[PDB]
Amino acid sequence: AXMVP
Amino acid sequence: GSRARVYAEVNSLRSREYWDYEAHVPSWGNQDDYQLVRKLGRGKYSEVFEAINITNNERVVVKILKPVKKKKIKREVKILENLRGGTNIIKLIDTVKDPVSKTPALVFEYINNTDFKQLYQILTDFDIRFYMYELLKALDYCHSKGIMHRDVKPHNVMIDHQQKKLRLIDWGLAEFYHPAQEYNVRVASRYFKGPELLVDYQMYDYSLDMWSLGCMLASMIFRREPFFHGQDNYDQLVRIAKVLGTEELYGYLKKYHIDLDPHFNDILGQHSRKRWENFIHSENRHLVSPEALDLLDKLLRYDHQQRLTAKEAMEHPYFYPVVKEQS
Ligand SMILES: O=C(O)c1cccnc1
Ligand SMILES: [Cl-]
Repeated sequence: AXMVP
Repeated sequence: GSRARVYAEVNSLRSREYWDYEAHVPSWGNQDDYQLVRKLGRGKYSEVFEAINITNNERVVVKILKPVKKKKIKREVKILENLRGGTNIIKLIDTVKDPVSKTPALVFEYINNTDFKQLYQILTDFDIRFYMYELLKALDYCHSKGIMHRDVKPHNVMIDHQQKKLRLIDWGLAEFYHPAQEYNVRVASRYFKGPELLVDYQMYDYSLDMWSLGCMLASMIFRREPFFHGQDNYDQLVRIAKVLGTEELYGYLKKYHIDLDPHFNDILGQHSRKRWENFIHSENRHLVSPEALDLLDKLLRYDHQQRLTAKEAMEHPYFYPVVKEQS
């Protein structure tokens, strides 16, 4: 979550 | 009618582009520079997270702008860009968008703040002077830039009490001041709403923020947070009238020809103005001085035009110990 996850 | 006593023409003397936020075209960064770490407790509709800036390993705050209509996204972004660099104003680092959902997000510097409910109970006299002075710097700055914050309250004043850093945050309600414009009165938290908002007077200005600041000063020096603790917006005005008195309230309404909601006729009653010294008691005495009361009396006035400006407040004797140490 932006950059994974 | 009514006009700001200071900074009235700031926006008129700038370019249309400065204040015409509906025309602002945000510039989107790379959402992938940021990795969310934890959700922060900011309120019932907020989506705010601590995140890592993977490019410099910096901790940042990400605010996902979901509940808002697009014009208010542009307003907040443009205001933060206009205030970039300002004293004690939270620093906007980036504006990014999810590529798929298109949800925008604002990226801010991270402040290691102390929760106000725990902080305010340990402040000393000098600490209150210091942080109020720092907050005034932020308000003088934004007002000088033609902007009213409109949501000054403890939750929006982040204090890192170890580094003695203060930031005024959450510019989502802020607006540009234009002479003679009528503004939405549904701004501010109930306890920090100025009388102008409670009686539906729309031609307000930067002085709204000075009411809110006075409410914070009173709450700090008297150890009574919030100071005016109403149960709804109508009772909020009653709580104020029980301190400031009703005669000055009716005088204010008469002077500005204010249309008074008739349900106030039933509830306001008749109240004398109380002297500020009467709110001193054994557990706040070490925070209260005659200079503090003299300042407070010049901030918590019904008549928004008679309140001190941020700069006038900074010149008050209450702040002499702070100014002297900043030398
Ligand atoms: O809403 C903001 O401006 C905000 C919220 C938390 C931390 N920093 C800024
Ligand atoms: Cl109260």
